Amino acid sequence: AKVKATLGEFDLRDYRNVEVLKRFLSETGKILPRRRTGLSAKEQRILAKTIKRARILGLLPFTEKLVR
Amino acid sequence: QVASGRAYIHASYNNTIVTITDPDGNPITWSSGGVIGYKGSRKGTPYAAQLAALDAAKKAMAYGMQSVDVIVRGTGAGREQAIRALQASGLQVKSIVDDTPVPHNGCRPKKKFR
Amino acid sequence: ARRRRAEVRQLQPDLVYGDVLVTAFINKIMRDGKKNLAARIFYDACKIIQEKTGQEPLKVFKQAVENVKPRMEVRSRRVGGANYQVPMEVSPRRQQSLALRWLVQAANQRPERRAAVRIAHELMDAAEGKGGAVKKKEDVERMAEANRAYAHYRW
Amino acid sequence: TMNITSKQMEITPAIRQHVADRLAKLEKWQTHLINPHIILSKEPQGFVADATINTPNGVLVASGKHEDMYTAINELINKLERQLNKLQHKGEARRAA
RNA sequence: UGGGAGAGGGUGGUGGAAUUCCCGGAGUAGCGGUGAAAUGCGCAGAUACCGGGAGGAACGCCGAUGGCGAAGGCAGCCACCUGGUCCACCCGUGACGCUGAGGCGCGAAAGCGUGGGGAGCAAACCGGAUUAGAUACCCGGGUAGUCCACGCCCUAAACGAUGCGCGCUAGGUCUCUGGGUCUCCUGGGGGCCGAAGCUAACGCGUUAAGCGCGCCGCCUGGGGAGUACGGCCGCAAGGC
Ligand SMILES: [Mg+2]
Ligand SMILES: [Mg+2]
Ligand SMILES: [Mg+2]
Ligand SMILES: [Mg+2]
Ligand SMILES: [Mg+2]
Ligand SMILES: [Mg+2]
Ligand SMILES: [Mg+2]
Ligand SMILES: [Mg+2]
Ligand SMILES: [Mg+2]
Ligand SMILES: [Mg+2]
Ligand SMILES: [Mg+2]
Ligand SMILES: [Mg+2]
Ligand SMILES: [Mg+2]
Ligand SMILES: [Mg+2]
Ligand SMILES: [Mg+2]
Ligand SMILES: [Mg+2]
Ligand SMILES: [Mg+2]
Ligand SMILES: [Mg+2]
Ligand SMILES: [Mg+2]
Ligand SMILES: [Mg+2]
Ligand SMILES: [Mg+2]
Ligand SMILES: [Mg+2]
Ligand SMILES: [Mg+2]
Ligand SMILES: [Mg+2]
Ligand SMILES: [Mg+2]
Ligand SMILES: [Mg+2]
Ligand SMILES: [Mg+2]
Ligand SMILES: [Mg+2]
Ligand SMILES: [Mg+2]
Ligand SMILES: [Mg+2]
Ligand SMILES: [Mg+2]
Ligand SMILES: [Mg+2]
Ligand SMILES: [Mg+2]
Ligand SMILES: [Mg+2]
Ligand SMILES: [Mg+2]
Ligand SMILES: [Mg+2]
Ligand SMILES: [Mg+2]
Ligand SMILES: [Mg+2]
Ligand SMILES: [Mg+2]
Ligand SMILES: [Mg+2]
Ligand SMILES: [Mg+2]
Ligand SMILES: [Mg+2]
Repeated sequence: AKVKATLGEFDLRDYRNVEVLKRFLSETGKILPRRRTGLSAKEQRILAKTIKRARILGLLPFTEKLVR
Repeated sequence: QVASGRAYIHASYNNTIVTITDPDGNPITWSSGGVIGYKGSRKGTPYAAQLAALDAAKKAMAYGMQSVDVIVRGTGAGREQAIRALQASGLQVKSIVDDTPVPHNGCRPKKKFR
Repeated sequence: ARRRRAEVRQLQPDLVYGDVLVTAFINKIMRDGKKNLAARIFYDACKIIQEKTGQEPLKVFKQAVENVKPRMEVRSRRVGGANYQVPMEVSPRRQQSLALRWLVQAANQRPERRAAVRIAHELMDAAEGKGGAVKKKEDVERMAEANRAYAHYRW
Repeated sequence: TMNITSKQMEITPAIRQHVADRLAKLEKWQTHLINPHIILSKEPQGFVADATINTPNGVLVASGKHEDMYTAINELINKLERQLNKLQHKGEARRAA
């Protein structure tokens, strides 16, 4: 179920693309590991950097309560 | 008297405290290992959390409480058992959400935690 | 012991009721291997429990056994720096023994002078839930009940 | 009570009482020193002070050897102390986890 | 000349999580803490819950057997200033190189001066436990300090216990970052396993502890002792 797969061409430096980005967060808000995103080193780093910008902007959350 | 509400479970390694609140968040009643009768470390146990959540839900029902939302904070040994008891209480439990507080590396912990 | 589970000795049923249980209970009356005296006392008791309450020795005794069978008991287990008294179910085999042991033991705490009477009386009392052997049962069961807290600490 | 055996040797009540005095060092630990036994003997190379003592948490069994008897008695006591102290505190060593 | 990666450094901003305290609300008999406890806190209303506020400190997930730096070391995000370094092109200079006694600079923490700042933590210190005792370990408190600016100190298991540069001597697998004709090849890093060889052994092995040249530093039995004396440095502690 690797996330990089379930998407087309997309931008890792694109911090406003909330719809793409939010898929890389666990349901608890955490940036997901490489085992679940399927990114390389290089890409995964830009992923993290832009998710981080995004939360600053209001677009992505910093944390989410876990439901059952 | 209120129909739906909230149940918070504070579960630490030492105890379980359960307080039932109104929809806006204000407590109607609360209970804990101590209230149900234990002192010391026994308060920390799963049987302690059970009696606590029951007594908390029992007290809530006599105020008309019927459905509750369950909020869980802690990783104590009384945690999961505390939830069991709320379900088996006669209360609805529309949800169970864990809102345990964790820092994004904040204040330096006490020494026991390093 | 260390290797495999030991095995319960099958007892030879008693010649006056063919009951594996009377035999056990007899034996627990038996001091010094004087089993003849043991059976005597017992049978004498039954004589009495017929005399004093006009119904079946065997049926009575079996009840007093059923009413002294402790179901939960405590077994000690040091955890950390405290020796916690843990609650445990008692396997029927042990329920039996304790029931018989206690039955005799309470009986031998009685003020009636002759052994044969005391066994009778204790058996009578325990069928009705009275008597020490039932007291021992409950003391044990209350003890387990209080310590319900420590049940998860079980083996 | 206090028992001393002097094997293939003659010893004085003075010496005997001195052994009682030294052994008393063990009373420090405040546990029952039950039927302690001191045995004194003379090998070719020096004396020997053997002792076997039972306490509520175990037995102290030890032996001192030295050119000098008094010194052997002391070396015994050291070993007795060490063991006694191990008995008294070994139980504490595992209160966590 | 064109490109790259990165917690490399400095300045300025700036975000959310948590803790603490204050304010409001609601609520009652305990909370907390340990192996178990006690001190402590709590009917003068604590704990737990909701909303508001104040403040300092550290930046969870990403995060790695990862990366960057000469080392010490460096981690939220943003911009500015700035170093190192690698690649590709094979364009320029024409041995302009290596090392380096002295010197100069940088140098974790603790410590020190002046002034800020102080939520959490916490030497000293108080008290509770544990214990034969317990100037400890564990528990409740707690001041320097931890944080900032500027100036000092100059130590370390400052470690790879491995000085720097160059050349030469099988490969296998993992990884980071470039360039390719992108199966695969070629650089520069970081790990493992190993040819030859080394080595007292343990182990090292193209990141040599192998085979060699250059330069530097250092060792010469253990203690006494990194002490004494002297000298130089330091506000002191103390350093050489
Ligand atoms: Mg507790
Ligand atoms: Mg009895
Ligand atoms: Mg001997
Ligand atoms: Mg308030
Ligand atoms: Mg609040
Ligand atoms: Mg690394
Ligand atoms: Mg050219
Ligand atoms: Mg140089
Ligand atoms: Mg120099
Ligand atoms: Mg420094
Ligand atoms: Mg400092
Ligand atoms: Mg300091
Ligand atoms: Mg000072
Ligand atoms: Mg200062
Ligand atoms: Mg100051
Ligand atoms: Mg003290
Ligand atoms: Mg004391
Ligand atoms: Mg203390
Ligand atoms: Mg402390
Ligand atoms: Mg504190
Ligand atoms: Mg304070
Ligand atoms: Mg000062
Ligand atoms: Mg290291
Ligand atoms: Mg190196
Ligand atoms: Mg050195
Ligand atoms: Mg050496
Ligand atoms: Mg050098
Ligand atoms: Mg050399
Ligand atoms: Mg490559
Ligand atoms: Mg490429
Ligand atoms: Mg490097
Ligand atoms: Mg390589
Ligand atoms: Mg190797
Ligand atoms: Mg070889
Ligand atoms: Mg290699
Ligand atoms: Mg060598
Ligand atoms: Mg010397
Ligand atoms: Mg010498
Ligand atoms: Mg000196
Ligand atoms: Mg020194
Ligand atoms: Mg001097
Ligand atoms: Mg030096």
